[PDB]
Amino acid sequence: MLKRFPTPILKVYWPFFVAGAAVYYGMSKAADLSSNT
Amino acid sequence: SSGLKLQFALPHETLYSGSEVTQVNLPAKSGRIGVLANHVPTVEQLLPGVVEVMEGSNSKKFFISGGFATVQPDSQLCVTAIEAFPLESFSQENIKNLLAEAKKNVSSSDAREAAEAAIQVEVLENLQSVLK
Amino acid sequence: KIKMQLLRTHPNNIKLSINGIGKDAPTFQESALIADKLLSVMKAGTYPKISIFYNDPVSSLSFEPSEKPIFNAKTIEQSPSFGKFEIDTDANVPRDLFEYTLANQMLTAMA
Amino acid sequence: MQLVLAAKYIGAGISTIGLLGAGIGIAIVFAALINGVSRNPSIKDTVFPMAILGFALSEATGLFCLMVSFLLLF
Amino acid sequence: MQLVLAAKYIGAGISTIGLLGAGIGIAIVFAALINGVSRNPSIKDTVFPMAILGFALSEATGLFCLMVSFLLLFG
Amino acid sequence: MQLVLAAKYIGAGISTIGLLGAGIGIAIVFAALINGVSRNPSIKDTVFPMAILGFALSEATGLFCLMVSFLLLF
Amino acid sequence: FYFMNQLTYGFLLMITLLILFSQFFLPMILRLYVSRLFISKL
Amino acid sequence: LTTFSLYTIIVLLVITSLYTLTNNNNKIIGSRWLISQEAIYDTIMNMTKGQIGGKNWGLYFPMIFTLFMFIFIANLISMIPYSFALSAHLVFIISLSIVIWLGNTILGLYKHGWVFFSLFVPAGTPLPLVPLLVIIETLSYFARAISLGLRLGSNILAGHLLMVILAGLTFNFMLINLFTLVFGFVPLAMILAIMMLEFAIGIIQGYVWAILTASYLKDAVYLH
Amino acid sequence: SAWRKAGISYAAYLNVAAQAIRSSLKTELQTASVLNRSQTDAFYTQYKNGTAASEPTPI
Amino acid sequence: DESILLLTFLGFTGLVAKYLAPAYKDFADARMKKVSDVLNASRNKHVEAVKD
Amino acid sequence: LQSTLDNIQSARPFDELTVDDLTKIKPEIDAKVEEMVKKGKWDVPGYKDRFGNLNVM
Repeated sequence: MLKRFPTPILKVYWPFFVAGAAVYYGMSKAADLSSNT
Repeated sequence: SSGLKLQFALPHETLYSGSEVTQVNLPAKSGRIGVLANHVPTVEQLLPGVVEVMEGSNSKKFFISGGFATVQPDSQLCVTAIEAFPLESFSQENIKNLLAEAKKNVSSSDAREAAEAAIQVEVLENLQSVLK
Repeated sequence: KIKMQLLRTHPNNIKLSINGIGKDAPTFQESALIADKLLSVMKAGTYPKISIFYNDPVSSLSFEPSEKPIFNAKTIEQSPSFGKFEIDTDANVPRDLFEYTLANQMLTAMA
Repeated sequence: MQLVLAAKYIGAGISTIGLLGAGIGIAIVFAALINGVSRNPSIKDTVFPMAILGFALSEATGLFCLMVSFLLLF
Repeated sequence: MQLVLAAKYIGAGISTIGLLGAGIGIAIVFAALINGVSRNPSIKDTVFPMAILGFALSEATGLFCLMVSFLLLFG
Repeated sequence: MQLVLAAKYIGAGISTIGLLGAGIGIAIVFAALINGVSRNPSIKDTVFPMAILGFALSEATGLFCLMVSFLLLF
Repeated sequence: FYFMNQLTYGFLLMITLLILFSQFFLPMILRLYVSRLFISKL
Repeated sequence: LTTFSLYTIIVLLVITSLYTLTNNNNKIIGSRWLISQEAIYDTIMNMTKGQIGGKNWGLYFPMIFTLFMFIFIANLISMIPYSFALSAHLVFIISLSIVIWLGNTILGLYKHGWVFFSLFVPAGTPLPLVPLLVIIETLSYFARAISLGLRLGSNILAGHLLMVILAGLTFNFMLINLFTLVFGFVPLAMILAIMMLEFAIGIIQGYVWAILTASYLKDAVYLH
Repeated sequence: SAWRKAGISYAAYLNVAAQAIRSSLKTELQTASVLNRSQTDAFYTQYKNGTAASEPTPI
Repeated sequence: DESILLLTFLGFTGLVAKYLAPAYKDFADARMKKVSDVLNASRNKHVEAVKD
Repeated sequence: LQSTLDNIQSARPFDELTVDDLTKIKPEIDAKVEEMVKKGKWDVPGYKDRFGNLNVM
């Protein structure tokens, strides 16, 4: 099919996944605070 | 490269030939232009004025009787003109004014003489800036 | 001497003859004055193609007749490499650079 | 109450002419693009996206203003 | 409801001069066009399609103006 | 309903001054036209048709603007 | 209402596309580059 | 179930449909369906090489690809009329931009620590305006964040809604008296030109996204 | 001022500039070389198509 | 209502099949022939380098 | 070398060779590709001269 190469995605691209988790938790606060509209 | 290759040329003796240089200052039709290390390729006709050449050393000041400044695209500036000039020795007001009034008198003659007379009037009044 | 050559074989072609040259190494005043006389009475600006024939000393015991073309000012805007150089439209720089090219090329031809 | 929808409609009216900055702006870029290629024909690929890139910078800013009309329209 | 369509009509009135950048815009593109063929004679076949590129999606912005002035007039 | 025709009339008033830009634009066109033909006498009536072309469908915007003013009278 | 829905499925597709393109779809073309250059250089 | 999540499924299926069925059995010659992604690879390669200019520049070359292609594909799907808005949810796109900006900040602060705030003094100034250039850089520091998403989807919220309402205009053009059938072609060509511009507001807006975040990655990884 | 229109060509313009700088020379250092630069003795005779002649004029 | 937009899309795809697809055909064909030409020429060249 | 010439004449499928066969004939291919991704030098040097960049810009 397609030859899998172990390309560095965790030891390179951690902080954008970290920011995605942080925006998910801030969105949890937002959609628990601003869904009573 | 850093710096600039200067090639100053006169019909009797070329003064600079491939010298490395920092700044030149020279009078063009669009005004007084200074050229530094890299530059836009540009052909500037040279009205008779003053050219100042600054290097790692100081800046030598020349009066110049006009010509062409030409920036070869590898940032090599050539100046192709006629007359050199010392610090201040080659010009004296006794030869300037006493001939200059006669030249203004020739400026009222017939057309071919009067045009060259007016040109020399303009050149002597440019030399007034060298009188400074 | 080249006048007495070419007048013997083509007296119809010759229209101007400069005399009184070879007494010294020529300076810019003589060549520039002839450059003015070419564009005051001969009207070389209308001419598309101009060539200068000079004598080229390759070494001391060798020589060469040589052609050296003079590009007119109309050609310079038609140059494929022309627009690289920033030139003005408001300063007539080809219309003066052509005359300066004629001046120094005839000076190199004479000297 | 009979005025607030009419006021939102005149608010859509006043919020319209901000695409004027679009109407000038992209103009000079193409103007510069013609002066980009007039004095140097063999560099045009160098500027053929790089002009139009700025196009999408200016156009979208013009396309800011009228959608602020549209959510003021609704 | 006696006032809303009147205010829509004046809103279409003030949404009309946003095509001001139409009347300048495309025009000054042609300005450089007349420049570009002047100082470069053999570039016309080059420039005018790209220039008409810089015509079309430069004037359609102005079209946006009057379609606002067409809709707030009607819809 | 006695108000709405007056609002149509003042709307036709404010929907009129868009010819500002067309009058500036065709003037800039003729400005570059004279400035391009003075630096090029040899090529005059090759460009002048394209000049009057850009003139015509640049002034078509102001034509649209005042006919919008006419229908906003209506 | 559906900020969680769009956001969560979008982020899942973001992680999918990052790891997916990186492990598969870029170096499958880089192999074409290196193969063409290794034939041409020999 | 969500039709937007189904749209993400369509995105991943077309992404499978750009390389896998494209590749005629792993051939050197690089067939016509492969020249597409070849040219896309090179126009992102020659972009971000000269953009960030790092000695280690290709390390962030993957993400700039996958931040491009998602925006490049999701603005070629809703172009089909009978669809729903993909990229016009400003909440999702601006959320993505906030994730990108915060990841940039975390990356630069882990690389530089305290001196990452050396970006706020870009060039030499006299004394009495040294902090002012700081302030409206800090005021521009999150304006860097917010606008980038708030551009593109608001383009798309201005995009397809445009092709909504003018369609209704041509729906309110052709139900009055039969004389609306004569010379009623120029609104159709006008909406045709709207779709012509809509391909631009897809493609070139995606490339705008890519080039601005390329500059943002260069500023975040290297201090000036 | 309109020497390009009324008077000399541009090479001749700078030549008149050269004679002006050489005329406003310092009389101490106005050497024989510079006076050699201003020694115009060339003569020109505009021949015609029938190999006719004018008188030799000192340019 | 929305069938007008799909009608514009049908006219656009008619213009695409008229105009763009032969140009992209010529573009892909030129790139294909160029790649095949250089790729075959390098092989024939080092064939002659063996023959040297 | 005569055998190499004879093998060269009948075994050039130059418009239809699979890159998997090139990986099979050279593990240097996959070695350089994998090291190139691990270092991250996505630029292929010496490529643009004989093979065009072919992009829009």
